[PDB]
Amino acid sequence: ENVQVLACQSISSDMYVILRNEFNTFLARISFTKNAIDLQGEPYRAFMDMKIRYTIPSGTYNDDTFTTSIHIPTIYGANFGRGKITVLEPDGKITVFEQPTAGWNSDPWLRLSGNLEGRMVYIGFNINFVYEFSKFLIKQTADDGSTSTEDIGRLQLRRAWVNYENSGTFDIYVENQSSNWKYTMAGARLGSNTLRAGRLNLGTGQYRFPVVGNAKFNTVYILSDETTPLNIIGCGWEGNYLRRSSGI
Amino acid sequence: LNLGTGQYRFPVVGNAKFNTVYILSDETTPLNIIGCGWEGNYLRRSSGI
Amino acid sequence: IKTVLTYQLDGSNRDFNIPFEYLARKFVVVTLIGVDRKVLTINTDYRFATRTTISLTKAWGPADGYTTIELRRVTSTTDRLVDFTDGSILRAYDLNVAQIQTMHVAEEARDLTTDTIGVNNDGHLDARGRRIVN
Amino acid sequence: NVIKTVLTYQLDGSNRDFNIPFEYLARKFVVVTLIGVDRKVLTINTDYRFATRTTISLTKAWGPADGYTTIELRRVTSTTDRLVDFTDGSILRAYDLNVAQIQTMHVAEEARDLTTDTIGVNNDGHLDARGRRIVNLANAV
Amino acid sequence: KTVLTYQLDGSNRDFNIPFEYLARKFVVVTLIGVDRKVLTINTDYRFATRTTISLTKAWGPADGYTTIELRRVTSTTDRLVDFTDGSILRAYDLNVAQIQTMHVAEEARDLTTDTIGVNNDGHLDARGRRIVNLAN
Amino acid sequence: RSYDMNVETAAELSAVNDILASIGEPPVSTLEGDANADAANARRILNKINRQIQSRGWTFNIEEGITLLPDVYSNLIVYSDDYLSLMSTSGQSIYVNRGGYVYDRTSQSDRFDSGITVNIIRLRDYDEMPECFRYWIVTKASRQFNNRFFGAPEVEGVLQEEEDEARRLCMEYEMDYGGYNMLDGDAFTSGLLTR
Amino acid sequence: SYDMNVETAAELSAVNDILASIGEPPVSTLEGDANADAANARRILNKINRQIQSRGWTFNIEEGITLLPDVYSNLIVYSDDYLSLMSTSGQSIYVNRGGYVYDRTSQSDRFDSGITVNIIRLRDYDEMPECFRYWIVTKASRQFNNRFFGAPEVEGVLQEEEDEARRLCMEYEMDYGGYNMLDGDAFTSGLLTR
Amino acid sequence: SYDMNVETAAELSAVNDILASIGEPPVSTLEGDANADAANARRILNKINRQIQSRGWTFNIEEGITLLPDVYSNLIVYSDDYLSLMSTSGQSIYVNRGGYVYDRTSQSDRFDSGITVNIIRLRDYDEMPECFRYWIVTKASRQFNNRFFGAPEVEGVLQEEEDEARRLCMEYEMDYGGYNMLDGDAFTSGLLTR
Amino acid sequence: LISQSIKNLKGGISQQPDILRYPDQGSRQVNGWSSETEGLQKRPPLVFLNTLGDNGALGQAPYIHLINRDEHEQYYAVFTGSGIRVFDLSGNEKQVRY
Amino acid sequence: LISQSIKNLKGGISQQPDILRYPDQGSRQVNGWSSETEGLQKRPPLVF
Repeated sequence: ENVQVLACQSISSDMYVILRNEFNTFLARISFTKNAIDLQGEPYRAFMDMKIRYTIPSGTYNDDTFTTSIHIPTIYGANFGRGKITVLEPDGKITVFEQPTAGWNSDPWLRLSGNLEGRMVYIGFNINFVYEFSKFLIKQTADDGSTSTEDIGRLQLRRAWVNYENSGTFDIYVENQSSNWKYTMAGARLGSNTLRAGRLNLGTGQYRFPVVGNAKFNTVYILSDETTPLNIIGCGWEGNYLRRSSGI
Repeated sequence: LNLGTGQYRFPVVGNAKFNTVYILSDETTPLNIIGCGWEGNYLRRSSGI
Repeated sequence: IKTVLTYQLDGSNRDFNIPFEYLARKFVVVTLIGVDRKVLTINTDYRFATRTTISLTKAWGPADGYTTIELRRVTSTTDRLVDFTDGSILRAYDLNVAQIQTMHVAEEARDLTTDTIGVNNDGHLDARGRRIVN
Repeated sequence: NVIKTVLTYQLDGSNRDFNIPFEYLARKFVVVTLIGVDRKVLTINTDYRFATRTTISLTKAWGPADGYTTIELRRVTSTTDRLVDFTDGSILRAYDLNVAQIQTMHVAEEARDLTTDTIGVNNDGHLDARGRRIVNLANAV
Repeated sequence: KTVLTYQLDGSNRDFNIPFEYLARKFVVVTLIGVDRKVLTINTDYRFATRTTISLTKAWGPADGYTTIELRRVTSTTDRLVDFTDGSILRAYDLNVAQIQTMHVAEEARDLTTDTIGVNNDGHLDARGRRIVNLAN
Repeated sequence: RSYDMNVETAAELSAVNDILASIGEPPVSTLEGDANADAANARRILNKINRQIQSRGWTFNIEEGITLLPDVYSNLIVYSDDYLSLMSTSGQSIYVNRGGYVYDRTSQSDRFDSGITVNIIRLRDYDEMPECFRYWIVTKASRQFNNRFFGAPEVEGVLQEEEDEARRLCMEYEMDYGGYNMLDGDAFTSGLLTR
Repeated sequence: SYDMNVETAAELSAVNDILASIGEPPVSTLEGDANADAANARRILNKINRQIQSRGWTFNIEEGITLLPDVYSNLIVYSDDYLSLMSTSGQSIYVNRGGYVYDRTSQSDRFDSGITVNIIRLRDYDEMPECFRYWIVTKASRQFNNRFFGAPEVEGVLQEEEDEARRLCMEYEMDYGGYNMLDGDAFTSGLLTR
Repeated sequence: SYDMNVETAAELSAVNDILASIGEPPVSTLEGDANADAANARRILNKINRQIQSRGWTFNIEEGITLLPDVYSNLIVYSDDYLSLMSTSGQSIYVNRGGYVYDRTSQSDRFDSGITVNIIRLRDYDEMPECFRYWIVTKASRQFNNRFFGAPEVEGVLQEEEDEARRLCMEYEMDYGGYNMLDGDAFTSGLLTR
Repeated sequence: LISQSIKNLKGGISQQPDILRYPDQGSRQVNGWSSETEGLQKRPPLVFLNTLGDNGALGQAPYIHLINRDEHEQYYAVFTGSGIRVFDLSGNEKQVRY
Repeated sequence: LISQSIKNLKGGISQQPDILRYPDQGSRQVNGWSSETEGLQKRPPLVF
């Protein structure tokens, strides 16, 4: 929200970014590594901004409130203005903390539920991915490369599909003028060799979701703030098309 | 300000050759025109070529 | 806290508010106790004006012979709201609804005390009217 | 109210088939008892068989004669041992989640069974002692 | 066994709890007394081990507060598990998700035995009490 | 896996699955929540057709002699939307609804003292219906949800035949169930056969 | 013509079903948000509501009701809610001239003491038998499917539904009216007197 | 509705035949592995199993069986396994209101001592004559071929098979019931007494 | 009944009208990486290396240049506008004498 | 019944005969700015 970005400069396949907060400035790294776990011992690459791996200090746990609390300034060296912070344990456990209303600078502490004192928690903010889709008109390529869309008829749309591969926790929102429906693809299908209790739920497939209405007024966006990855290969749609005036 | 997006369908009736359409605005507000369509009965008797 | 609540019936009040977090809606039942238990149907007599109020159409009262509108929530053990099916994404909304529904059934199980014989001052068991039978 | 997991069907003579409506999760979780002067729980194959998925056929037919006025078929889902329990690497199958969720619902419906046990209201505005003796009970004042 | 009274004579801090609980906030401790009093946790009772609570001071029969009656009140709204989109599922997660409901049900089925209830013989035992307000 | 398991399912939920099987898409797990459109549309077309199949009077539906009763204070009897039909017991029904209250058209009175007796078609749910009809409420909803959304002509043309077979079976259900008699059970020619 | 400036939950489920007819998602309120399709649907529902009532039906035709002239004016308002005024016996004599009932035969717009007329009056969609409430929708489900989304294959199925709905509606009064050939009419009831 | 949470080898060969109907390879177990097609096939088999039993057939219709009310409740559970309750003679009076048998005529859900009803109850696919076991498959082999793999030419052959199967099924009880016109019925058996 | 499929989602935001956009293009794409092999993914996550002091430490508008001279001599140099603060890529300040 | 749509209005005045003009071109365009993203707009205003 408030991160002023100083000039990043890629070195190899790694991009070194400098940010402002505006409490403290930082140097961070983005590396496009397909298959790596960005930090050591992390269960899966967790697409969380500002990942840090923190071994909890001993003094934090208090028996009376049964919580272990870690100060944000201690973990990163800086206080942060806004955002949701996910603390991922070595096991899959994820605890997400929404910003205190004032900010994370008013009250820094992250009150983890159990007694964790020697655990290593990978803590970071959540990256928000948003991809609106262009309206689903009938786009027909001409003999030449340029594509022209038929807007001279009513296309009433009935279904749509998103083909994905190895992705998770994404939400596709279809909004007509007054409707706002949300459809969530949450992972591997039940019974797949992929869905297992302790492993990440990452699945490949086609999710067919219903988009209903005039194409011109329907909007679909895919939004994911989760720690897991995302892939979108293709997108289809079907629907009744009826242009009365048989053109050309 | 009343600024809107849409398609305004208006009736132009008659032989295409003799109909003229002009858009004129002297108002303080902006204007955008993206595309323009038309429909109409077409009947060429002499099936050409 | 609390699934089963009863109101008082006077002739002109028709709107009564529902405290519990009902899942569905078929789950709230509204029975006019009065002298004789009488169950109200979903739209002919009572109607859910807001998520949180049940507004009677007839505005019953003691003049009809009925007092003490009893509107209790009975979660359905058989009509499950989530049925997992092979080949369907395990959405988290499903697991949470399953857990919520079973915990609602148990929460209403905790209210049978309001239901039973009852203990008066002292240990005296009590039966207010309610002749014991069988 | 009403109680949907305890059903007591009258016993007359040779009716040796009674039906189990409640959805029971396993054949050992239904207990058939021949209530009368002395409750007698019946064993799974010596006495009662399960003719169909939803019918129990007693082997002998017991009537009002041997004592045994009524038969109660009720559900006892074991709260202790979970029928399916997940483990770390298990493939999650729509059967496992379903059997798990179905068992907890069954345990809470056993709270209506608890209403059946204590003295509680029946269909009429009558506290029901459901065919059992009020033991102890003090005196009159 | 959600309820069991621990009548102890002196300032005895240790009272073992046999009802396995999900969290500290579920076990509520009251002293049976002329007046029942809900002892708060941090200030009055502390969990020495999960199994054993340990009270500070412990009151007494000499005090008005008498015996101590600890019990399980497992909350029915504050769900311990919130399944979210992965967020790897955890085996510990599903099993606890079902254990909370089993606990609520099991401790709710003891809110009946405190009344008439049923003996092994199959008979509804009033505990030598007098049934008032009955009709013939 | 144990053979010894009798477990049930939502007859309402399994009906919405059968609708979404018909148009061609995977089974939707839970109907809850107004987000999924397909569930809401498939559930509404189920409900909107449930009130038609029932409205056509069938022998079980038509309660006879049901006495509606007036409010003591205002003496007006409410006509709900659950009363699919309200008609007089004998002939020339005199009841109509004016402003949501039963009105006697002949006497022009919205005020009834002491009650009216009528044949009400009550609206009841998919789960109180005979299986014969529970099939047909779905497979008629399986046509209009195929009509209004998945407009492929070849599978509506297949499904039409099915809705018709279902009507035939549903009809057969009451001609047995009502058990109607020409010459021994009616109003007119039962009286003529008296010796 | 009475116009639509009020809303009803039972009427709202009808406009949802007319928007189902194209393949459009349901509206949630008929507020006035720029949903051209919903507006058009409300128009076609009302515009067809005034046919189904116009075709006379037994509960619709109030019979023998008296319209009263305003005393000082001496004329009766013949409003647009009165779909068919008619007359009770034969050769109906009342016609609308201006907005007031006029005796076609006696050339007078002035009446003292009223008229016994058989009037079919507009009733709300909600105030309608369920049999017709379906058919007013599924007839509006045709013309709304013909005027904006003109696909032929989703219409040709719908026309076969409108007709079934009409059959069911017609069946509804032939029970409800209870019309008797030889025991209940005006002519051949009188012939059967012994 | 009873739902499918158990398996049977004789039932497994039916789902193989419904997957043959598209052109899909046979499954080996109905474990729950993500085979959408097999799951859908199990759904259509069960969903059509509850028609073929619903149409009454002679062995299906238990005749004159007594349903016993639970003694304390005084009502009888009318479960979803009872496809058609009916009644033994005429004008069946029992209807399902809530989940319990209700006497439509006497407005009572309370019964003492039971009822003689003619009930068609659900029986497993396996508990079915072989003539029907074919036809439950080859009717499911149509709707599964219409809902997921909508090819018209492999359906139009299948519809000609469903009908043959029905003929063979119908032939099965007209032997099995052994129904007699003039010597076995209720009316014209009594007329032939000398 | 017509259907179309956008084979890939490679194009990004396009502000051209919707009737003119090519099939791949879309209205908004935030925090996404359109690779050729898998069409759209979430950007790779930032990994924290070090904090480089307060907000004003580097100044309102620094000119920052990366000196990639060698594998071991990769340094960043920021010009505060009041001075030079050089940082190793691990975030370690390297003293700049003037 | 035939219909055609001029996708964009990018071309300006053309004095060629109407039977020869391309679809985009038009007879008069005064005080207008034919941008690619939004086809025709009013010129930006003069500021004194």
